[PDB]
Amino acid sequence: RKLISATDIQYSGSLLNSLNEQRGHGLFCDVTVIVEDRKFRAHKNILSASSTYFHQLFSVAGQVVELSFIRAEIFAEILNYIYSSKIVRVRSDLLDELIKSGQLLGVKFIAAL
Repeated sequence: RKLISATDIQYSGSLLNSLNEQRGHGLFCDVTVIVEDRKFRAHKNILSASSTYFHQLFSVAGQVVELSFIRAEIFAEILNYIYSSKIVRVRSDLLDELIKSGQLLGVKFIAAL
């Protein structure tokens, strides 16, 4: 007779922090993204969910992907967003580059800054 519903407002945040902690260790990371002279380990499921570019890319098999036209430190910030919902203390002189990286990768919130 009785139907029960409940919503955990803390969940999606805790989950993202845990996913970011994993990423720091490379745990469960199933792709490496090479950007200039840097390699970033990440999770395909998260990248696919959050980037229209990666969503397209990860329909093809492959464990290493290479990005052109984005500087490593800018990609580092895009990934920090993907793994947190936030951009934190970005120099204003980098913002145009960050926006452009969001545009290229199809990360809507970043492209809209």
